[PDB]
Amino acid sequence: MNIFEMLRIDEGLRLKIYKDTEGYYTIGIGHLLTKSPSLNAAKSELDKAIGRNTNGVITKDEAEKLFNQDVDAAVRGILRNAKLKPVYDSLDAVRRAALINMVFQMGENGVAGFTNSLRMLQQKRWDEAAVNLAKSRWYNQTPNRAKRVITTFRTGTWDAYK
Ligand SMILES: [Cl-]
Ligand SMILES: [Cl-]
Repeated sequence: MNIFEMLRIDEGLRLKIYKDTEGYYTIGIGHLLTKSPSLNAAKSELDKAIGRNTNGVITKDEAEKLFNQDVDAAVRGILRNAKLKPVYDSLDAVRRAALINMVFQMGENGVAGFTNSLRMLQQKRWDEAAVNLAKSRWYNQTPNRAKRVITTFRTGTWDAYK
């Protein structure tokens, strides 16, 4: 198991524009297109992202390409972030995957806001961190996925994904 397989399990793969859990236009492996309600604003972003007229449909390869960019950007955003970098540096390899997963789902700003949990993670207070991470809109809105990520932080193994 690695970050790619992990996020592939959490996000799924869809080759046609769809609506995410929040109701936003997305495609592929969790690639957010726009927060705008317009399907046309979505098709426009989609074509700009792929470099071809897609008519809202892409191939597996195209989807994986987007996914490769998104993970890369997630990591790089963590490394450039003053609040995130120190947490990431402190973690072991599995727990690092858990943080990258939160960032991919919610963006750097979103994660950087989990001040208290971040502090607990850095201090390696696993059980306490898991408890605080659960008191969030995140956990309430997508409980199955949140539980998987939280378990990864608590244990430091890939159990929840096996
Ligand atoms: Cl893009
Ligand atoms: Cl869920």
